[PDB]
Amino acid sequence: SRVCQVTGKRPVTGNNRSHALNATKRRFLPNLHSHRFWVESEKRFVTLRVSAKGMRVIDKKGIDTVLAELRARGEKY
Amino acid sequence: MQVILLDKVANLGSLGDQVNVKAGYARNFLVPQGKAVPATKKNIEFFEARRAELEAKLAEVLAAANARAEKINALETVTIASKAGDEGKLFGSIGTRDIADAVTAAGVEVAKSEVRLPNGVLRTTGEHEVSFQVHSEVFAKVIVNVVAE
Amino acid sequence: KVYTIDEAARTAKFDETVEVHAKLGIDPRRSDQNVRGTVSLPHGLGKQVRVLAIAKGEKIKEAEEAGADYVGGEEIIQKILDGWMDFVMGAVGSKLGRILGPRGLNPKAGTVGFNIGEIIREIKAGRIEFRNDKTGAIHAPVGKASFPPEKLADNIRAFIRALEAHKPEGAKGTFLRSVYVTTTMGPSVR
Amino acid sequence: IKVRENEPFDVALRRFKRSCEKAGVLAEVRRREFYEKPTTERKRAKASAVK
Amino acid sequence: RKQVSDGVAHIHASFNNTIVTITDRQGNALGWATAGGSGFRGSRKSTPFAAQVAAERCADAVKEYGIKNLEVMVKGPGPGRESTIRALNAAGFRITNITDVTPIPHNGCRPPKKRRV
RNA sequence: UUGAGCCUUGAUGUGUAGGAUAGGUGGGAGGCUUUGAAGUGUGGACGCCAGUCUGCAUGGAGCCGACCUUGAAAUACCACCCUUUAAUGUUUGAUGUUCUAACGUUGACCCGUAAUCCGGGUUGCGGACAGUGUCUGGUGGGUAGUUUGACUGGGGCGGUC
RNA sequence: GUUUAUUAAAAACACAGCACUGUGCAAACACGAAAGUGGACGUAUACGGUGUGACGCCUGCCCGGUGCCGGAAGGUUAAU
Ligand SMILES: [Mg+2]
Ligand SMILES: [Mg+2]
Ligand SMILES: [Mg+2]
Ligand SMILES: [Mg+2]
Ligand SMILES: [Mg+2]
Ligand SMILES: [Mg+2]
Ligand SMILES: [Mg+2]
Ligand SMILES: [Mg+2]
Ligand SMILES: [Mg+2]
Repeated sequence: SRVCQVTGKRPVTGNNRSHALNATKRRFLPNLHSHRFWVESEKRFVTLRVSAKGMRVIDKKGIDTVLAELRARGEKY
Repeated sequence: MQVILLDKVANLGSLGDQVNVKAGYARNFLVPQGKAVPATKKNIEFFEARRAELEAKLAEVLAAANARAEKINALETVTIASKAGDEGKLFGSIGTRDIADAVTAAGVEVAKSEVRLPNGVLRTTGEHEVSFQVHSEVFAKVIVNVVAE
Repeated sequence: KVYTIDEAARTAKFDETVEVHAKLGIDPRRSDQNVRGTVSLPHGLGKQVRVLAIAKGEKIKEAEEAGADYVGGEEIIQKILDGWMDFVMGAVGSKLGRILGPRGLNPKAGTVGFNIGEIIREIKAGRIEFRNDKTGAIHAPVGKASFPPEKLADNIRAFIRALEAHKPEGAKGTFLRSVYVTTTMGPSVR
Repeated sequence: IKVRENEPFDVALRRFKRSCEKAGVLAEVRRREFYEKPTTERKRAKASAVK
Repeated sequence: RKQVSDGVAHIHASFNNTIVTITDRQGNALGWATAGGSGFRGSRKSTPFAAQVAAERCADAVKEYGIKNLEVMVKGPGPGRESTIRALNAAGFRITNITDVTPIPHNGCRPPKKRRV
């Protein structure tokens, strides 16, 4: 499901407001991209379905820290 | 990101600098093939401990792989008991493990392959000279005197 | 430099020829390029001008001793008006017009001083100092400044000559100082 | 066709071209295609060349 | 720019007009001028005079590589055919060998029909 | 590598009475060239082939000014520059060159596995394109919600408000 | 041949034939927020769309309008 494994980001509903101001139900998907991250500490690639915000979080926190969070909530990878 | 490097790294790196690189390059190439690493601050001081140690300390220790030769010119003369044929011309002859082993065996402790006797010292008798090696740039001269006893 | 290098005049005869050509803005909307009644500049300069006036046969006994030399009489208005070879400049204000002897077919003459009480009164200075500099092609400014007998002393024509920046139009940028002549060229900023 | 003249003379000397191509086969090949009409042209071109 | 000194004169000579191009020994174009482009248009440009001035404007345009001697290759019938290689001698060029290159089909295409004038 | 800004550096002007292919005002009655010139001879070259500029060079030592005219006077010298053009950069991309490592594979292979899915792995071809997210201009009866007045000798047409 | 099961069987629909137009294959097109499918285990002598309607003899003139295709110099023009 269009869901980022790092942050939880998933689609959200809002409106399209026309110029006349007509609302219309729409969605806002996240910027998901499945990506192979090299985990040195496991001599293995782990590919994640992440949002770019996700990448940014992996870059800062550190993959080993992020993978741990998933492991913590029994999220599989 | 910032990221601090590991190996030399081409048109940007150094060996342990704090450059700044496009994340596409850091993830996907550098850090994976451990040529650099996230500048997580935690790290940037992991490197400040590494900015005092090996450098400031173990180069005034090569100021000891150097001041070994402050005791190369303060004696400046070992004698070898090697005699003389038919006119004060060595009945013996002295090389490197002769001029490093007859150097070590006193208060002048050198590593046997740290004694450069040009095709010389030993060939004939009397005074000669040699090139004593402890550092790559700082060696030092002495005087050798093959004594015909 | 930051201000002006007046040591940058450093083989004619004298470098009085170092003209003040500070850029102005274009004509976006409506604007003009006007020079006041002889811009004097807070430097005496030392210029003994020749100021030809349209005065009368009365002011030839004091309207000739205040930074000038002579004055054109009442009989010499059209008694010397038949020769392109035989014939700042002045023109008294109020209800006095100059089109019956200075408007036919091509020079620069307009302001000098309008006086009915005194031809040369105690304090009325500003004439025997500098000239004017009106519109030419795509800009104006064209004048002169300082000499070879100056230094950072004739650089008062930089904080009181580039300060002659008047109201611009809209979508324009008047600011670019540039002096020197009969030797080299250049200037810094404004 | 080709003249590779040598040393002392600047005059053309190319009398060659009126002995081969040029209008010879250039006015010829130029226009209409002819056909069975050259048979009639070359017939009169021989009733001449008898005398 | 550049320098060659050993060149080739190419002249296209067709009843309607003639054009001159001077090129190097490989056939890389150096300079060109044309009877119709030197002025004169119509019956005007269809003359050997026009072709003359055309080897001229051309010489003042190819001397811009310092040419000293050049071969001549003539194509077509038409005025200016040879009147234009006279202009090239005089304008101060050495002139090596002359040639005719006007193409001669061994009877290929059917040439146009008409000309009931 | 190339389209635009912007900053220095060089060009060039056939309205008429004329010593003559006057750019506008401004300094402006001596600068200049032996820091080796005028004018011949070509070179690259702009172009209404009218002619000009110049690095090189043969060269070897003076030209000028209100001069009277012209609505405006000097190739006497210098400027901020306009007509339009040209050459390096600074910067911004954009177009164009390669790489591989992200990413694509609806090529081949290995394993899980007696499996035309899938995952992992190897290899080949691609490759920072493609594609997707957010934002944005265009397109959009395909779909949607609606509007499309009243008076009137019925309504409509005409007319009217 | 088909059709208005139940007031219309027809000249209406289809038809072989013809033409135009799209499609290089992960085809176009189509069902699908997607994955997965059909097209097709086909590959331009194939597949989709559109009009015409065996066959004979033939199918002229008009590109202003609307539609479609191509074009880029200038003009105008979004977020930024
Ligand atoms: Mg519809
Ligand atoms: Mg509708
Ligand atoms: Mg009604
Ligand atoms: Mg039937
Ligand atoms: Mg029925
Ligand atoms: Mg029923
Ligand atoms: Mg029935
Ligand atoms: Mg079909
Ligand atoms: Mg029909």
